[PDB]
Amino acid sequence: GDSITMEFKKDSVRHSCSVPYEVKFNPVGRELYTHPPEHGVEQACQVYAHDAQ
Amino acid sequence: ECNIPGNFMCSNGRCIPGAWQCDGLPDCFDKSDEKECPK
Amino acid sequence: STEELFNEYKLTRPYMARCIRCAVGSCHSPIAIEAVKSDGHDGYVRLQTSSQY
Amino acid sequence: NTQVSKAYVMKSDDCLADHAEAYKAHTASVQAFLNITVGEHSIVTTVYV
Ligand SMILES: *[C@@H]1O[C@H](CO)[C@@H](O)[C@H](O)[C@H]1NC(C)=O
Ligand SMILES: [Ca+2]
Repeated sequence: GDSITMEFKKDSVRHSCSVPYEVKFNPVGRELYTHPPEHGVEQACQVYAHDAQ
Repeated sequence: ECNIPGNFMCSNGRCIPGAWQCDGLPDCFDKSDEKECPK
Repeated sequence: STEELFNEYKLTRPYMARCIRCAVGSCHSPIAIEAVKSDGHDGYVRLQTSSQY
Repeated sequence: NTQVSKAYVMKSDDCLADHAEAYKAHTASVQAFLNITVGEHSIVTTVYV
């Protein structure tokens, strides 16, 4: 997408905020996909760990 | 493997946040993240 | 009324299948879509899911 | 451990209505519809060429 919008419901009218930032993730490998396939081969990549460590 | 590292492997092989390991919620859906949890 | 509405549903039962992404990673969920057809000219989609309703 | 995978190709369920038909044609004949009036005799004639 072209921008990121975040929102949550308060005890009243819902609040939202949009900030301009270029979001464009490079597909892993020499094949340009939009979503990961059901099946494929395992290749090395660099990703954000969710671990709080 | 999964989002290395932190992904505690469940009994069914699903990956959960390591902050949800032993947090009192059934995130694996088989209770394996909440079993054997140390005190 | 008629077996088309009575349906073989009584014999079948919904089932589960693997999705590529279930939000945070893959999972064996009944929502899994087996196939999608897009031959209609009016823009309607015919999705075949692993569950029944 | 052994995991056997099997797959095959089958016609789509939509093919019955949405399909192309390949024909071969030759030796064409022409059929014409002439309005012929001969001496105040108006008729509608369907006749080949
Ligand atoms: C010729 O054909 C048209 C319609 O096919 C008809 O209305 C008309 O009366 C005909 N004319 C003569 C002279 O037969
Ligand atoms: Ca948990």
